[PDB]
Amino acid sequence: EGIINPPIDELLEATDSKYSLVIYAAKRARQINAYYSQLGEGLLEYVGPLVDTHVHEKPLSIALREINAGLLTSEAI
Amino acid sequence: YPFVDYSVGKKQLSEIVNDLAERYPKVIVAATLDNLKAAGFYWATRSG
Amino acid sequence: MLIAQRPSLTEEVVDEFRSRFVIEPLEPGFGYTLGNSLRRTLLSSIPGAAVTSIRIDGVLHEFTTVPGVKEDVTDLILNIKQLVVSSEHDEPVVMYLRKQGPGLVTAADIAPPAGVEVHNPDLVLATLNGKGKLEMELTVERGRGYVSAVQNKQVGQEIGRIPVDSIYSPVLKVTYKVEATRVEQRTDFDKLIVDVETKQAMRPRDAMASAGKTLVELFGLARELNIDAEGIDMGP
Amino acid sequence: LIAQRPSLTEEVVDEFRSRFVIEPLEPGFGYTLGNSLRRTLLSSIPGAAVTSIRIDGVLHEFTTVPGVKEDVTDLILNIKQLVVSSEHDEPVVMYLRKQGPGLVTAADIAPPAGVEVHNPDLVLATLNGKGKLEMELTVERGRGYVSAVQNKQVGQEIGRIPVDSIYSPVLKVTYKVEATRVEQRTDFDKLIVDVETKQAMRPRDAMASAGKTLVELFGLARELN
Amino acid sequence: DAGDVLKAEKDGVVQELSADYITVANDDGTYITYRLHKFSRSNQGTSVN
Amino acid sequence: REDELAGLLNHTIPNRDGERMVLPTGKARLFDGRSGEPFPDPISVGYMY
Repeated sequence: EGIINPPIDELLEATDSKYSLVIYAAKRARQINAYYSQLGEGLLEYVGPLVDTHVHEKPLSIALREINAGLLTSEAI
Repeated sequence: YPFVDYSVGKKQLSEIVNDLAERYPKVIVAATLDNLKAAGFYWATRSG
Repeated sequence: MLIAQRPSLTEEVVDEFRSRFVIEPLEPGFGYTLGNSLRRTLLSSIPGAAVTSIRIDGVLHEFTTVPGVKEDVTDLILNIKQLVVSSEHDEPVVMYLRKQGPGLVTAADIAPPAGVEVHNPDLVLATLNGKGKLEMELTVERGRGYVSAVQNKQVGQEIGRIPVDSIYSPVLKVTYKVEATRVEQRTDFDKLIVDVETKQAMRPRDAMASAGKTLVELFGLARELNIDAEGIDMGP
Repeated sequence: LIAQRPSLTEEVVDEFRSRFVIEPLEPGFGYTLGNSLRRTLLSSIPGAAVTSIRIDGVLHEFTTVPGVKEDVTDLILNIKQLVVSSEHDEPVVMYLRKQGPGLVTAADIAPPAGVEVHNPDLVLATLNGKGKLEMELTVERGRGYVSAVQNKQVGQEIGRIPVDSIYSPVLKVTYKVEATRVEQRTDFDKLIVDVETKQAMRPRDAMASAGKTLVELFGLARELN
Repeated sequence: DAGDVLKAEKDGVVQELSADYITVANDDGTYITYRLHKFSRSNQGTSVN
Repeated sequence: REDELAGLLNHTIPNRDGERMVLPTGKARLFDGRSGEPFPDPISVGYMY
């Protein structure tokens, strides 16, 4: 439990390599943090989290959990 | 893992660790390394 | 003095006959003070009953093979050892195994006398083939802990009586470890985790209670020297 | 199947050394009991000790007073060995006053009613013909070791010097598990615990306190039902 | 030989003594007083005592 | 020389119980502080500066 979870192999099964997984998780974490920061305002922008979280959980851990659960998609622009 | 059944020096341990890393996921390998460390210390204290 | 933080014991159940107890928060030290004592008293300070010797008909102390039985003598002895029994008579008591014919001979075919019970009739003892015959006598008695095969008591007493190792203690496996627990105040307070695995007869909770009673009596033995001596009081 | 139960008896080697024989125990069981008792005796036996001093003309530990042969820091180490026994829950105060040449032996300390000093031959300091020692000591109760930063109060004066506290009446404990093969038709043990206390209490009281401490934990173990 | 140990200069008898000084009455008829360093500071920050 | 040490290890002063704790091989039998069981084999002991 902690940095060890979720297992890296399960995550890599959902992406191409480590280099893409880093960017994918980081972008989702930035989205979650941006949603949290401007929650006081009544705003419709950014979404999540899509899983049950704790009182104060790092957004990167939540992003990795959603990625493992398979609730996200990645496209190429 | 198949039963080992032979004296384990440092070459045999290297072979076993390489096989574990080759055939198993990383979490299981880390847990096995921790188990080996703990048992090694415990039985080295009583080694004589 | 005063303990100032009362430790508590909690239980977790893994299987029908496996448990994990956690005692916390213990004072600095005190994790090894009552860990090894708990293990020792659980493993070798609780009464039980078990088989002590057998007499298979038609086979001497030579263990070449058992005619009419697929398994060899060592397998038969090991199978007998796994049998769990309960008894009430102090003296050894003998029961007869009379299974015959091709098929599977299990513990459900034994004919225990009054006061002795078998707690797993579904255990497998051996296999019979070719219309063989299996005649056995099993002697059971009470004891504590694990005692190796009692060697030949009298050389000329008989020919076929094979002694066996006896596992009397209901508890089969015990382990323990200690860790650091406290975070708010000064750390290094001990937490003790004890893993217990017993056999089909007894439950881990009863074994823990019996161990506690035995140790309490043993140390009250020493406390009796001077009852009006200040110790570590606890309150509730 | 063996009905005999253990039993404990005492033997007195000298004034402050005892040997307790426990028998007949189950095989392989003496060492664990011996070590449990040894740990409890060496850990959790309450006592008393000096927890602070203040001298008339001293501000800190790193200085010397006129007319004495020793520094304050080398006198703290001498008073750290005082074997005192107190009956008061609250802190108590003692006074040491000496004038003229000679030795300031521990017997010169005048304690109030309730506390006592048990080694009256300890040598604290030596005074010449132009030296007078007037010092005040504080005594409390506890168990174990307290590192003189726990003894620092909030409203400490510049003149108050906290001191390390060592509350431990027990001096040396050991055990021997004679595999006597006590004649019971089987194998058994015979535990022999040797206890020596530092002339503050007698070994019987230390053993009783250790037993009282150890019975409670197994008491909360047995209540599991 | 290092020079960190105070040494008497002429034979005599210790006349007076204290943690700060030692006064010795030399046999030739003179008195000499040696002063002791108490809790000084060395170049490296340790204590000279 | 090592011969003198080996000879002397047999002729020390016995303790209060009349026993020499260190064997002529220079190794002593120690106990375990936590478990309490004696260690399987003797262990070297002595005084180092």
